[PDB]
Amino acid sequence: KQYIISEELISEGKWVKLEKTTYMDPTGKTRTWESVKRTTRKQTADGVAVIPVLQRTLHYECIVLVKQFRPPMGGYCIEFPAGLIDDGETPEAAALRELEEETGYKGDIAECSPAVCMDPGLSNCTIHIVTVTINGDDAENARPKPKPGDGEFVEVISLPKNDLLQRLDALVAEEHLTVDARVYSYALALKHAN
Amino acid sequence: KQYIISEELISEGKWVKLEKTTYMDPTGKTRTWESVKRTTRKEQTADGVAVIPVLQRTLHYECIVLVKQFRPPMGGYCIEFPAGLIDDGETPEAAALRELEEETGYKGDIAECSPAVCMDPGLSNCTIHIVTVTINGDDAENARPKPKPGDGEFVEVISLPKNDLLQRLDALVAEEHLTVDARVYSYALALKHA
Ligand SMILES: CN1CCN(C(=O)c2ccc(F)c(F)c2)CC1
Ligand SMILES: [Cl-]
Ligand SMILES: [Mg+2]
Ligand SMILES: [Mg+2]
Ligand SMILES: [Mg+2]
Ligand SMILES: [Mg+2]
Repeated sequence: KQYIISEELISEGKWVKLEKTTYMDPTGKTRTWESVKRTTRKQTADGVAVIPVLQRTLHYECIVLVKQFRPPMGGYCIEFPAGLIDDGETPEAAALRELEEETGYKGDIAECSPAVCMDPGLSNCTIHIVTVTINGDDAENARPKPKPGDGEFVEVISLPKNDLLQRLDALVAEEHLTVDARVYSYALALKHAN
Repeated sequence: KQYIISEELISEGKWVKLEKTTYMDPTGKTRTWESVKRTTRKEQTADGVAVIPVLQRTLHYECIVLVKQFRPPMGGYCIEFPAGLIDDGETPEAAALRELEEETGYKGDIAECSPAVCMDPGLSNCTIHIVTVTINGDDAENARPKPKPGDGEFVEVISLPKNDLLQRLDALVAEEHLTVDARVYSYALALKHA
């Protein structure tokens, strides 16, 4: 029933554009929507976000997260390792690379989602969510070497998967940080699972 | 270390703006960022709510109630948690219960409400509260739930068993062009990993 008729550039930057989208509502009535897109896609998706499951024997399984200053938020956020996928990179390869860059950990692909939307009322940004395990007992992960590209400043925060939501709520309480919605949703479902 | 120096408007629409953000990096170097923000945020603790709605029904498996809508930014149909912006002076809990009723017909009961979490913090300042709500599907109020879609809202309801949520999402994705939301996919993934 519904579809795009046309778009109108409102404003284009180096990284992001605002369009005014004209679409046909299912009654036959034409309507407008202000939409954001990145200027960077070719690709399966804009980005990958990595769920990294750090597995060490005789230890709790942890989920590895990153803390970074996010200029649009004006503050520090707690997030899954993530970045944009390069021209000709697969989502998997991007995932392993971003994970190593942001955390120093070297991991193995467990599974890879289809492209999923980030905020579909506002943008067209999509990602692949990529579940990766990290054999934390392997010598290559003993003193993990985080290799940031230019301007990245990433703190690594590993939390136990069995108490993830309580641990995240504590950090928010004591630290004035914003947790990412996908991180919080995953933590919620860990508690909700039956 | 890091903080905002200035926020210069690039373009302001009726509902979304684009800003040039100048900030201080942790090396003491000034950098900039293109940031998206909504124009609708007042004193609300967040832009919006998303509802994790747990439909409970004696001798049924618990379902997660989802919605499918056309999303003009995406140019297609998306499957999401029920969600909407918080009205000025409305509480997040109130906004969740109202939005859930408008989009699905169901009258829920509040279970928990997250702090403000960031939607896509490399891109925008947008935040939500994620509100978990139980729906007593044995209550006669919830028997034949009628959506009250607002002007230009056209929402289909999709209830899926919690115990098979990821496989059922994968099946819906397999059989038609539609994108699953990242927060939904994240929650379904954690249901599997638990
Ligand atoms: C009230 N009508 C006007 C048209 N419409 C929008 O243009 C819109 C509102 C907020 C957004 F963030 C956005 F991206 C788009 C909403 C429905
Ligand atoms: Cl796993
Ligand atoms: Mg990143
Ligand atoms: Mg990176
Ligand atoms: Mg909505
Ligand atoms: Mg609504």
